[PDB]
Amino acid sequence: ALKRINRELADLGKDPPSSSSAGPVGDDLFHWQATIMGPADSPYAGGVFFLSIHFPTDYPFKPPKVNFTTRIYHPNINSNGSICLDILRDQWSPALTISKVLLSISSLLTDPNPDDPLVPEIAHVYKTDRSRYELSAREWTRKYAIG
Amino acid sequence: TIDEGLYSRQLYVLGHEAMKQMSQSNVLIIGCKGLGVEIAKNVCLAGVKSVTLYDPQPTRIEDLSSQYFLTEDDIGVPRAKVTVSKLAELNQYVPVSVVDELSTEYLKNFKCVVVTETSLTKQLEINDFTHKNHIAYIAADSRGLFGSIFCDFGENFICTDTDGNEPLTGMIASITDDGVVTMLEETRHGLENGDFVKFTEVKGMPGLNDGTPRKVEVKGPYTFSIGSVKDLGSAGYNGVFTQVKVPTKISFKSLRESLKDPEYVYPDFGKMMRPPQYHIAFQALSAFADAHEGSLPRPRNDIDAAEFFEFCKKIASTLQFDVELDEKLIKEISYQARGDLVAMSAFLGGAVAQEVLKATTSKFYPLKQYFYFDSLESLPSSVTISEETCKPRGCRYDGQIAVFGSEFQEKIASLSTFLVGAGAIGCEMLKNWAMMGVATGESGHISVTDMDSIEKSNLNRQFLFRPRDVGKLKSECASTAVSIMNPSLTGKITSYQERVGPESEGIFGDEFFEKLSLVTNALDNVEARMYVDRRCVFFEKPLLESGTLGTKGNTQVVVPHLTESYGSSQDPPEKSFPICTLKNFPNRIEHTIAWARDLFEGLFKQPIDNVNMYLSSPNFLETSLKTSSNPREVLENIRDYLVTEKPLSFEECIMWARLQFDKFFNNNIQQLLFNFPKDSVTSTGQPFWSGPKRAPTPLSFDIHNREHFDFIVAAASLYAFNYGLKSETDPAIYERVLAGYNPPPFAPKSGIANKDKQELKSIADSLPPPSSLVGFRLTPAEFEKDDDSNHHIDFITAASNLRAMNYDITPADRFKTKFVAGKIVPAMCTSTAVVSGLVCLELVKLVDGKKKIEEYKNGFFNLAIGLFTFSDPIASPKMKVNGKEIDKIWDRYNLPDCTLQELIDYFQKEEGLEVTMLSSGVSLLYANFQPPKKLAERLPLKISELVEQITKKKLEPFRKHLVLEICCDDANGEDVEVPFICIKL
Ligand SMILES: Nc1ncnc2c1ncn2[C@@H]1O[C@H](COP(=O)(O)OP(=O)(O)OP(=O)(O)O)[C@@H](O)[C@H]1O
Ligand SMILES: [Mg+2]
Ligand SMILES: [Mg+2]
Repeated sequence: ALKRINRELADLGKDPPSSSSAGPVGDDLFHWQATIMGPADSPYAGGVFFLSIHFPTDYPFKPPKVNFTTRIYHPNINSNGSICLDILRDQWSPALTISKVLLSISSLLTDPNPDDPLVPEIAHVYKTDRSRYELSAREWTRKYAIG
Repeated sequence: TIDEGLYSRQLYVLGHEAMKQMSQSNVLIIGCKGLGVEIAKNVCLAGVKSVTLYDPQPTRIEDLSSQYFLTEDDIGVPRAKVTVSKLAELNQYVPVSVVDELSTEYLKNFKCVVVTETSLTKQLEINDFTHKNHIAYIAADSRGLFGSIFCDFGENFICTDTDGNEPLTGMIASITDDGVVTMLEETRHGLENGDFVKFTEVKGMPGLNDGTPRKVEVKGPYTFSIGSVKDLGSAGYNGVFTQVKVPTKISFKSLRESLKDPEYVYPDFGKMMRPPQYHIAFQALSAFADAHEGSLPRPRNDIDAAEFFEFCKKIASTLQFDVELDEKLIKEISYQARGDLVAMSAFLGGAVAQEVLKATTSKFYPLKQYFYFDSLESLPSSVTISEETCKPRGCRYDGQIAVFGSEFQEKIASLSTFLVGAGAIGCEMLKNWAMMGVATGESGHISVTDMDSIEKSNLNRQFLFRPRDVGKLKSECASTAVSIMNPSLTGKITSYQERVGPESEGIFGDEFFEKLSLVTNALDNVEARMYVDRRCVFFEKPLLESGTLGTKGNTQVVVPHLTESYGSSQDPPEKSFPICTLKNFPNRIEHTIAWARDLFEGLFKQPIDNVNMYLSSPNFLETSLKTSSNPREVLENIRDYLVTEKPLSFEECIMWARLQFDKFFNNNIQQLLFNFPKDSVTSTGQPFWSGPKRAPTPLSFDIHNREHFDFIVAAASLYAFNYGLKSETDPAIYERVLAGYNPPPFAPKSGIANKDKQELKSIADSLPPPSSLVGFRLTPAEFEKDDDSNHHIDFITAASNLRAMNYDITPADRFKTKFVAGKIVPAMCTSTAVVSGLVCLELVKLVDGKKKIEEYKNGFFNLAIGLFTFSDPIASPKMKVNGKEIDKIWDRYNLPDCTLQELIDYFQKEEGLEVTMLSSGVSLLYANFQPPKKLAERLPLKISELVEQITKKKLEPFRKHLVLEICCDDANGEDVEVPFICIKL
């Protein structure tokens, strides 16, 4: 629990994630505010996305609650920030670190998964009109993910 | 006609058909001592047709050792006559009678016959009749720390269900022409060899949909074989299989035939040579009683022990038993012949009542046939047990003194226990403590806490409560009832109405917890169990945990500095479905039930909360515009529930219900099909709506349909409740109002500055000012499953069934919907009795202060299959710190309220460890990677002041200690775990 969380925090401090920066909110060890940089080879380039992580009391036996804060135009992310990630609902096991979760979310941002979407309209736009999806993603990542 | 308001929890264990067959059966009980009264109580709570008692023996004082329906004013009255009046109140659907004389032919009037405290000749006479006439015969006996059960249901007993598990069902991926059936990806069927399954909704092989059972040949965890399906087809795609359970025939033997060649059931595998000893010993007890005018051997008497052993030798010679008699164990049985313990009585009564239910309902696998049990590890060793100490003293504890002695009675009488919870297990534990005489001395005390109130469904398994007590607090009623049972507990019991948690530390603090002797948990949730476990670990108090689930049960004992704590073991977590499965692509009824619950909350609870908060908080809009995830949603909810769609009559509520039907069952499905048509393909070329995704279809509102009408009624009623209007149920008004409805046109939409902020402001200004509406509040709908007049479960069932009709899922009835939505845990009275008996058998070990870890037994049992097992507790892990042996769980550092720098230097010098992290609760007090300025600002502060500053909350006046978690590294840099720190304020 607390000891594992502090070990993860020290690992983050010792080895910088470069593309990510997670840390406790204030001085609470069960509430973290992480930052993800938009991948270069993605419509979200040049953007900063903030995520809120709530560690459960039974951590690591239960998955942390990761929710987006910045608005994002993605097929697998809805307006409330919920993420359709398998490792956070029922595939969670006490062997995954927060750096792994952030890397998985970055990979998800690199390429969406429209075959099993969470926002059907965005997935339909992505599958049918790719250029319009790109334009909308750039517009959103500039209106909300910058400044 | 089954009263589901009372048998709600029991029907989830037995079922409707089982209880229907159970409510037509008569049970006769011979013997009304502690075991007999326990069996009768459990049977009356179960719900059999009637119970008849037969016990003309006059009451004696020692009979009060386990009979809780007898008082000291009843000495000299037949036990049945004074027990029937108190038994007739447990259940109003089960009449209780008494027969003065018993004839053999009279036995034809009953379905089951239970025999206790009867000689072997009379048992043979009764069984020689009840065998040939197909009458179930159960015989039970309890001698001190030993017990025996015998079951004989006839030579042609038919058992429909042999394990109590739900039929195995699953979804299929493909079926080959050779019968090889494969499950979906990463799905296990769970079938075994020799099972029969039926296939439904199978595409490509319609012949498999007839329902004829077929053999199952398991080939792996994911695939099995069904045989030859060549004639029906070549390959089958998808489908759902369901296991078929066939009845089994069990043939029992009579008592006379089974005396010579018994068939034992072993409750433990560490001692499998004992049941043969007990078989001889109990018959020797019967012979000794017959040869001494029904007088059992005197407690701890050597002459009677020798005579009993001679009888045992004679019996072993007569029956051609080629087993060497163990003199020590047999003489132990002789010594405790006159014992009467409430724990053994409760355990055996629960088991025997379950056997009675098996006999009546023809369900579950029964004992076949002899079951001999002993708990001899509970015999005290730190006190003197002899003939002088165990002689009767003419008090109600004679049955227990005859086993434990007077010194152990004095040890029990000065206990100071703490019972958390007052549920079924709590009531049983209180009864056992009252009978045992716990906390009846000068220094004894009992404390019981529970914050819940008595409901109707709790009366089925919590026998200390009555229908007149519905709505009252559990702790007060339980304390009053147990004070009535044992008048010596008047003033020795304190009842609280506090929830045990972080907020109750002002009452259950150091002063309260330093006077206890042990803590017993009777909770039903894991969070409270973990909290109480942490408190007991910190204060070093013994803990007794016990849990039940239907017919399964377990008991665990936690001993300071000896065994591991409750939290050291992890249980399987609850399964939560993915959000994308619930939102768009459900394939099971549970997904639709979860979606219906979410819809209920989002329609009748959250918008009402937003409207109430807007009318109460003067600055709600500004906070919401920059705090809430979707401020536009909040503004739209406020506008719709205040001005746009505020009903003025129930007709407008009906119109709103129809509109919501269109919104959630006709338009969203159209939009989803517009996004992903039925003929769409994935990126890999496979069809989209294949496998776990089912193609939906919009519903057209038909008033004549039952589900549509039920949804309309429930939604309109809930909306009227939100607005406090007068709801109606006559179909005439619904049919008249909904006739003249014009559905607004809807076509799916493809999509294609601060203007939006301006529009949000536009909505903002249109809202009425808070001053215009003062005292106006909308009533939210708080979910309540147990009440059937609030239209909560009705709405959830209607919505779930409608969404199932959207996705062609098989709808479920209101019973299963209430089971799933309400998270109802199945519960039984027999399981509660068994767990209480086991816990009270461990309590006497705790009182005696046994030191070895092999003398304690964690227990597990499953009454559906007659399985009992006992295993030693796991020892607490050890560790090496600074070349010393440290207990991981039961050790701590005791330090004064020194400054942070002093604490770090102390750990550097004494333990030779460098502190790298120090936290208290959920706050990080000190870390090695923090910037130097912050540390230099925090170093010279005391621990209490540091905690107050970081947590921004002053320490309470009753706080007397701080528990700190510290992570420190060795000199070489290797991380080494250390026990927590206890700062004394
Ligand atoms: N944290 C807690 N502190 C104190 N008492 C608790 C706590 N959690 C649960 N309890 C009590 O534990 C008892 C559990 O008993 P039980 O589960 O049989 O009853 P119930 O939950 O009211 O009934 P049911 O689950 O059958 O609807 C209840 O009295 C409940 O009030
Ligand atoms: Mg309750
Ligand atoms: Mg409960």
